[PDB]
Amino acid sequence: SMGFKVKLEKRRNAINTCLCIGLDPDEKDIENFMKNEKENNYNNIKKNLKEKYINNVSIKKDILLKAPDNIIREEKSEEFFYFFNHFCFYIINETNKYALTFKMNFAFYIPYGSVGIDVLKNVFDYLYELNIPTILDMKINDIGNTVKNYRKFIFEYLKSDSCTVNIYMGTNMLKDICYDEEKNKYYSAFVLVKTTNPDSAIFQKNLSLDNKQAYVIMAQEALNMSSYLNLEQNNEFIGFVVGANSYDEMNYIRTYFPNCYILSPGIGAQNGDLHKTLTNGYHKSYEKILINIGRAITKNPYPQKAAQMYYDQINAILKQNM
Amino acid sequence: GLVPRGSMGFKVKLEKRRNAINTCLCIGLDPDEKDIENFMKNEKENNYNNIKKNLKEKYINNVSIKKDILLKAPDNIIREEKSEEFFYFFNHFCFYIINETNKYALTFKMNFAFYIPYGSVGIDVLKNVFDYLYELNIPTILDMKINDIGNTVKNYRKFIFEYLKSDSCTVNIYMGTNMLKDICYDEEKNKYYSAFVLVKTTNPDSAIFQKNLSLDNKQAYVIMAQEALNMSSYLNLEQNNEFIGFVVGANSYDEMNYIRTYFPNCYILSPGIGAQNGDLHKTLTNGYHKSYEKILINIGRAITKNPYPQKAAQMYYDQINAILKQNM
Ligand SMILES: Nc1cc(=O)[nH]c(=O)n1[C@@H]1O[C@H](COP(=O)(O)O)[C@@H](O)[C@H]1O
Ligand SMILES: Nc1cc(=O)[nH]c(=O)n1[C@@H]1O[C@H](COP(=O)(O)O)[C@@H](O)[C@H]1O
Repeated sequence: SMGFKVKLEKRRNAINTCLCIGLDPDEKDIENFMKNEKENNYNNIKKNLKEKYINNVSIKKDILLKAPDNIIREEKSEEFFYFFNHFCFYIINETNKYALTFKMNFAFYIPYGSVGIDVLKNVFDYLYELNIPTILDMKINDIGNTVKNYRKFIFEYLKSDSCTVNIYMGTNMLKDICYDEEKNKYYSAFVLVKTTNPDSAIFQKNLSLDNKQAYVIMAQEALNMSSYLNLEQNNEFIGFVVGANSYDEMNYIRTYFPNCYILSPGIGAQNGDLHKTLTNGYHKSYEKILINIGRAITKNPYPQKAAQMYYDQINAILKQNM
Repeated sequence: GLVPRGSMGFKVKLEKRRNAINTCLCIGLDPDEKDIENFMKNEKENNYNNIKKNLKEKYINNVSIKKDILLKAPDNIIREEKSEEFFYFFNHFCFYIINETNKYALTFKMNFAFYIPYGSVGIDVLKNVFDYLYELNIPTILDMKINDIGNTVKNYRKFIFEYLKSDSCTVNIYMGTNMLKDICYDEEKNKYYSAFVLVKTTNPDSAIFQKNLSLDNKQAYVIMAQEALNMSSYLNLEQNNEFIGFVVGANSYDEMNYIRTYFPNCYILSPGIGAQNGDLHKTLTNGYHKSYEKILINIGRAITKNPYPQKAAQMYYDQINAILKQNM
């Protein structure tokens, strides 16, 4: 067990990027994949079937290994499962060489009931086999007794490396998310600090304590809690979600918490500025500034090339900042 | 003037149930791994008397997922459906609690966290639990404290309100109030839904942001409550028989009083009685409304971890009702 701090550093050394690929497939993405595959003689599924680690996923592997034409006539109930899982495998196979991390937003995997949670588990199994660091974006929050269920789901069942957390209820929830006292285990989390929605100022900026805006108070309390838990000693961390349209806050956070880990969504579909974001959030250890791109890759019909462009542009910008 | 189950807004469903059973008890259904294991053990030791009682209830035939398994004889499951054993006993535990306690419940609140830690299997259970409650016509809340950007949260709306057919859910609006437009309203179908936003919570350090943060001498919890109601008005929820309400912990007596004083007709959901030792008399006094569906008192573990959940629920029902009577 490396610990997520170490997993990130080592993969950064191998692939020299901070691109975080977001995998948030929606119903139209899955439908479109099925339709295109049905028309292009299942070219991408056939490619997926040749990859080594498809043989290691834990749920309904023998369904996933069946030929598509046979799924449709013999395992029709499993059609949606099969195409949803294969869409995810396809995106991962096409793009993983460019990704420091993958982030999966739980919301996209739940709305069909159990079936998408089987897909989600298989996606985490597949990434684990590929040794790619993972983030589950679920924005979890509850009282201690309740949130230990999320710890189990995220860190034991999915074996995620990290997750996102909303600490507005308080910053003691992290004791039951990032630490398992009975097992002496430690896990990493990114807490929400400044988000990308257009009205994010209403609580994050307009509330304050002793003339520091709420987002700074929350960031500091999160770090206070990380220190309490001794995460960084155990190769784990609490970091910050700072939107990639929030340049002032990104600048402020990187200046006043010089060595914090930042996860930054909002470039591509939400129109954030890549150059400004990466420059204001820059750190020499650039795994500390994860640039998440979801729909601009997954809704691109040429996702390998989409991911490659972001990888190449991030690397150009990192070079300028170095 | 009569309408079938499912064909009225939550506001009206709550009022109608409150006039039927005359309480504000909300029963929390948060089964943990120990609960499921202990139910399985006890049923195995007693020839499955509670499971056999669940199996005679009419509406068990109306749930969506794996009925072929749920309706099997329990010894059949153990000896020839080994891989379905956990699903079966988990689902039957939930059915058992609902069967034993529903006559006392104004609502049931299911916390999503308890249904996810085993992967997909608990989501099948959760879907059957919501289908069963829908058939019984008992008001539901999915406690999930959802929050995300608009495009992402529509997925939670679909899960909660289409897939589970929940009446309501809990929401954390720290990201912003805009997300309520994509939770409490579906612009494609023109459907409206109800939610309780987090206002003041029961965790011991809840003051760290909810009270410490402020805008011009109003504390965060007050500003969040007001913005949630501003959004409810904008969306016209109450005109469509839905609402945005507030989660205010049972142990937060001063904040409960403030909220009921400054928002006299708001809907409050109050967890923290029983396992978390909140003061029921103070909570109900401070949150009282003559339409007491506007002050839901959630009790989970103190009922579901009792070996006699029907009697534990009756006792809380009677205790609540005695306090309500003092207030009336
Ligand atoms: N967690 C987030 C906090 C945030 O402020 N903005 C945001 O978009 N997210 C999530 O990041 C991803 C943005 O993806 P995309 O806009 O690149 O598709 C989605 O999973 C969002 O729900
Ligand atoms: N949503 C909540 C907000 C809160 O402040 N406290 C709280 O306990 N809850 C939930 O209510 C229930 C409390 O149940 P119990 O303490 O009665 O078992 C659990 O589902 C908690 O996660």
